[PDB]
Amino acid sequence: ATAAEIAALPRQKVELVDPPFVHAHSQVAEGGPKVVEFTMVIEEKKIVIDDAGTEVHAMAFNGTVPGPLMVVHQDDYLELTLINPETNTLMHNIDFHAATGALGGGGLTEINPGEKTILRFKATKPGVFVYHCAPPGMVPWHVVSGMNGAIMVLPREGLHDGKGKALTYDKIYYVGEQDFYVPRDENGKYKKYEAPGDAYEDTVKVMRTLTPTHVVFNGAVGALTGDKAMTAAVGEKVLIVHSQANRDTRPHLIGGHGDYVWATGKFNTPPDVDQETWFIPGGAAGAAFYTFQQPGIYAYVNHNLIEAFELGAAAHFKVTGEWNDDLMTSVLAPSGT
Amino acid sequence: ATAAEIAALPRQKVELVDPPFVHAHSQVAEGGPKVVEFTMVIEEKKIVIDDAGTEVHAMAFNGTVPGPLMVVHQDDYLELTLINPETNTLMHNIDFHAATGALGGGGLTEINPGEKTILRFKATKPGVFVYHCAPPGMVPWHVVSGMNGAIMVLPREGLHDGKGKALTYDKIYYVGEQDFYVPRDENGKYKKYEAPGDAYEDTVKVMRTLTPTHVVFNGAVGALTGDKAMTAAVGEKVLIVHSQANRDTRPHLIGGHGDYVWATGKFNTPPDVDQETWFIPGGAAGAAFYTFQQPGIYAYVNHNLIEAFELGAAAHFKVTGEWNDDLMTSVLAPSG
Amino acid sequence: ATAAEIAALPRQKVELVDPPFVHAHSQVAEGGPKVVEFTMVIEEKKIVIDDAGTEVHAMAFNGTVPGPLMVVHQDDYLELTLINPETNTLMHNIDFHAATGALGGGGLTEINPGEKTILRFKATKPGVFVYHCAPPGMVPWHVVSGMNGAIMVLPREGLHDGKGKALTYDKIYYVGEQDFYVPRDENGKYKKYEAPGDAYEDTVKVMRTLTPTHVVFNGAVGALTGDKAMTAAVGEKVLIVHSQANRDTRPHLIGGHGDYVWATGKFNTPPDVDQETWFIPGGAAGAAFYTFQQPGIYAYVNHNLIEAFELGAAAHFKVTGEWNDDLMTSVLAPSG
Ligand SMILES: [Cu+2]
Ligand SMILES: [Cu+2]
Ligand SMILES: [Cu+2]
Ligand SMILES: [Cu+]
Ligand SMILES: [Cu+]
Ligand SMILES: [Cu+]
Repeated sequence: ATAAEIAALPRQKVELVDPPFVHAHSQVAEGGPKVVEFTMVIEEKKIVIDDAGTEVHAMAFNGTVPGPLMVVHQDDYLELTLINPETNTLMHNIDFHAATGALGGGGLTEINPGEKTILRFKATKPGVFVYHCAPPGMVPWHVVSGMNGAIMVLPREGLHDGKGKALTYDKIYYVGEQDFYVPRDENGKYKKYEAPGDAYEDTVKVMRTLTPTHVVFNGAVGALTGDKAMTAAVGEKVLIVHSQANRDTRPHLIGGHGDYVWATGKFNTPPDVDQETWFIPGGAAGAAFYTFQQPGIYAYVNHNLIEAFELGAAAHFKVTGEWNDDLMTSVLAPSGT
Repeated sequence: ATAAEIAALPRQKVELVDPPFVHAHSQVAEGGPKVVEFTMVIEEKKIVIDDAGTEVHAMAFNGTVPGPLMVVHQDDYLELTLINPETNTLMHNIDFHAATGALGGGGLTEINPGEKTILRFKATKPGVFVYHCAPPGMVPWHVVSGMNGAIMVLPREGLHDGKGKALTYDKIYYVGEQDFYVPRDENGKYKKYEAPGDAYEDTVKVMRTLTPTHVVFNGAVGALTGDKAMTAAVGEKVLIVHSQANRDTRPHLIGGHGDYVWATGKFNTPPDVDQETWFIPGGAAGAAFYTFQQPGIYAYVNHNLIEAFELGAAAHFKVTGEWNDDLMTSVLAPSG
Repeated sequence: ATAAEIAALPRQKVELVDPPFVHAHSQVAEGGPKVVEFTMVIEEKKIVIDDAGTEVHAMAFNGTVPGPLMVVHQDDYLELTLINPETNTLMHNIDFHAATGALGGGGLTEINPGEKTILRFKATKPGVFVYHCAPPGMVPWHVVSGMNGAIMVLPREGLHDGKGKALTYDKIYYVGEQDFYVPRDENGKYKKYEAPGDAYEDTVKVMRTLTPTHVVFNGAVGALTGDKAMTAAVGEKVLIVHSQANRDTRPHLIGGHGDYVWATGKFNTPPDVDQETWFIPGGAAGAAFYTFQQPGIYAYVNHNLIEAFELGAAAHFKVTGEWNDDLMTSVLAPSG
């Protein structure tokens, strides 16, 4: 398309919402291609990542870890206004794995504090894709400080399975998984720092171990639990988009399955089916579709169970509905031998 | 099925067999859905896992690491009687990744020492699936103490390739791969403990490094090598089911291939073919089908070769038959 | 085929070239099966792997890390003459993941310094496959000393997508990714040694931590950058073969994609499409096909960004051509 043709396209301004929720969208595209407009302000902020009060100097798109999910359709243009407020200290940019050229957009979006930029790219391929900051020479430090998220490029005809049949979810959640590398003192307690810069050298040492101290969903140990637990009902069809910008993960819905899993995150690659645990390589997003069949509490985890249960990578679902004894029943409840 | 239909289904008791062997089953299901009944007793016991006398306080379904492979067909029910003898000291349960609801069954099967429980679930999806103990708040500790196994839910018409042509194996082995995290004193010598709980804090410290001290098949370094190598013959079709309940693995048959590999372990997902090394993510089982073409010793490994050859993740196959010079020949033997 | 039949087949001698380049070949097979002949001399040499002068005692097929890519077609015979010069200190051999029998050839190719051998195997399965040295009892040591490479067995009709469409590349590059485990002194300075055997014990200690000190393409940090950046033009179709003989990797073309990715490396397993980041388990090779659409610098990385940008797993492409503003444009350049 020519500059003139793109200029003639409808514009739609979208208000982003904080993960794990996703902004209003239509699964099947409404009309022809549009220029979908998003704005995000970058916040360098202290966040607490566990119940002990452990701190990270986060670098957060839209003030959240992960950054919010942007949703467009194939062949729409994504037009992002990215703002680096003067209160920040570092240059930042954005790389969209969905985009083609200039390192994903990073080469064209390097903004110092007090600056902004607008990047437009054509979303040519359907799927879920990571985005993240990547300042040359400082790439993993920004990413493992939380400066990453994902986008979803839906097919114009909405989701389908591997074999032509339409798949329509009732609700969607975005689980961003984050590996953090928090320095420890001599007694093994996590260190605190006044400025982000003070943490750099110590953090790089931990990064080099390739062993995170924390692996978390939505920015903190237990972030998606309690009154923040995800919710569903028996019969409800849920799409769970999961991203990991730096490190492998192996999602698993404990008590459920991934009925259809685009493990590679790409909708033109047919989904795996009936999955127990799927695999998303670092630097990628994946998506799983499931119809809940049983009520009760589920844990959604990275199924390295040390990562899940020691390091923080566990969320909960609360599911309403009627128990199905055909699917599972306690024939004899725990009782003396 | 309605209540009366479920109640009317045949019930069949099956006797289990320790890994890497697999209990009696038919690949093609005989008659309709059945309630297939298994019993396992949980054993807590010290096991030695290497040639230096290194001990783990194992928590073992049916007394083995891994727990035994249970085999059913799609739309059968699996009905497990799980027993926790009063001689044990810990509460245990069971989560079947094949099952739906109550965390996989764990919510319904919490048994203290001196208790038993009976869980039934409908095996709705075909594949190999992990099962493991998962007491709330102590999940990885039970799992990396060896309290995990797998099941196979065969399609009612047996296995097929991507074109629906039948794949029938002559034999099946189950390789359960276990990451262990054994504490060491400050001289690097592995520590011993009187009771499993005494090792808890020290073991969690090792677990948090995400670096196993041992990675083993069938519960110990060399358990499936030497006089305990698995066997086959040239022309024989073998299914190798492989599980890892906590940590990634990358199986490889050295000298062979995975002709068909259900890498995700799920039979409705078409198998990969002609595989050199497949990948099974932590918390899953996979299955590879191979027809042996050459006699001799094979090694079967996790192809992180440090894990295979330094940490213990190496098995052997001893294969009989006639060498095939078309496939491979020594044109010039090693010579000066 | 019979020995007589094989003896009657055309021979072709191939001259290998250093990675990331690949020797001249045809994508669509030239006539019936051939015996394709390769020769490689093994060189034990010091390599410098970072800008701090860090040394590894490499064990290098054809003098390079990785060893060179050998290209044959399905049902050709690959016939390798492998030479271990008297200037070396260790026994070496070769295992082809593409081959069947004798551990992939290692059982038939054990050569001491001053010896040579000739191995012929039938390339029965199409795809990219790792090869590596594997001396019994010293396997990971040789592999993580850089003694590994890959081969490509092309379908006789060349590459295709999952649905019968031909895929013809204009350029091919072979990226061999290497995990190294370099000992450090009390001050964290990397240690140097004056013989390969001298480094063994210290190196094994590091290997057992499962944490590489370096993760590199083509034997060193920055190797495939600057004078060695890979090149292309807008419109050009490029195949990138990637191997890792010991450890997982997750390749990613920064600024591009994997349009078709044989993630398992096996051409009879349909390629994944539109890939952002793909996954190759340790002990395997994979291949990605991409048509460049934008000019400029791309980074090709292992997308654990710590491994890419702290440990060394980053390469570049320099691509010529016209910028496409439809695909991407700066609507407002960085500004107040
Ligand atoms: Cu990236
Ligand atoms: Cu589990
Ligand atoms: Cu190998
Ligand atoms: Cu940033
Ligand atoms: Cu247990
Ligand atoms: Cu060697």
